[PDB]
Amino acid sequence: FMVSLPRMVYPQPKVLTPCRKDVLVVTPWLAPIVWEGTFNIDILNEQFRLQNTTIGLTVFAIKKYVAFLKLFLETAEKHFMVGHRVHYYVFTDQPAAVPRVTLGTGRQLSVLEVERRFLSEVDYLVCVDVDMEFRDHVGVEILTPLFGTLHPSFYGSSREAFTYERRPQSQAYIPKDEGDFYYMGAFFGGSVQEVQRLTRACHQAMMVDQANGIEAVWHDESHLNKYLLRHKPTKVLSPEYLWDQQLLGWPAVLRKLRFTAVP
Ligand SMILES: O=c1ccn([C@@H]2O[C@H](COP(=O)(O)OP(=O)(O)O)[C@@H](O)[C@H]2O)c(=O)[nH]1
Ligand SMILES: CO[C@@H]1O[C@H](CO)[C@@H](O[C@@H]2O[C@H](CO)[C@H](O)[C@H](O)[C@H]2O)[C@H](O)[C@H]1O
Ligand SMILES: [Cl-]
Ligand SMILES: [Hg+2]
Ligand SMILES: [Hg+2]
Ligand SMILES: [Hg+2]
Ligand SMILES: [Hg+2]
Ligand SMILES: [Hg+2]
Ligand SMILES: [Mn+2]
Repeated sequence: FMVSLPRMVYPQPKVLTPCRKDVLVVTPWLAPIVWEGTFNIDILNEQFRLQNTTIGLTVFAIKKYVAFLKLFLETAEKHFMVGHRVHYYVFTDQPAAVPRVTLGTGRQLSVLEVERRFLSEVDYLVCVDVDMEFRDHVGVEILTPLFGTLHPSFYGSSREAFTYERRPQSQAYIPKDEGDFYYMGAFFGGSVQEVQRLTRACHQAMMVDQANGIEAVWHDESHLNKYLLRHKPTKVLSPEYLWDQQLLGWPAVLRKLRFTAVP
């Protein structure tokens, strides 16, 4: 049961005026491709707040990667799901090394030293790399049952150029005539149920490869791509959500650089 939205005043959408004329904003299976200009964040914030949505953000920080936590968490506080309930889950081998970052109200952080817990604590799970920083808004526009993010190095490439696992002996195998996009393993998510299904499928597939004495060319990312090929994501995030300005600059097609690699 979803409550009704309140009266809102905003620009009327124009049926005969395309959102963006420079990029694809919807996939062939009718999943929105999230680019700046395609969404009214006020409407989306209302929809998700009315459901008291809680987003879990998971990050792994092992060995020297614990050094990336301060900037990651501090910038997430400024740009990630602001206004909504957020639960950070930091998986680390050095609990005492996690920085003391000040959090806004309605936001919490749990340290797990290295789950049915996720199902009862959050509505959506967002899984990202820790050696990153938020530079702009990353909000509820990304929430959906299952989403993948376009790899910044292949968004304009042909499927034949995609670095999928090409060996038939691997469970992550994808032939040259298949593939929608090349998703980067550094940023994916969805409902807890869908994320756990994906993680479970990949874990089992990797065990099979290991038993067959083979390791996918790009490990977890290769399996993620195989999964998303066979289970189409309900939303795809544009490269605005996974960029590297030092290596790729700032092209016009990107109106905002939201989540980037740390040099
Ligand atoms: O020694 C390591 C190596 C990797 N990671 C985690 O694994 C992620 C992905 O691997 P990495 O970032 O090192 O390579 P990349 O994703 O940039 O190709 C890192 O962001 C961390 O979240 C970690 O915690 N400790
Ligand atoms: C310009 O060539 C591209 O350079 C990128 C940055 O080194 C490479 O990024 C890697 O891409 C891999 C998959 O092909 C993995 O995603 C890996 O984690 C990335 O660092 C890119 O491969 C290469 O084509
Ligand atoms: Cl992750
Ligand atoms: Hg638009
Ligand atoms: Hg996760
Ligand atoms: Hg994760
Ligand atoms: Hg998989
Ligand atoms: Hg995966
Ligand atoms: Mn990384």
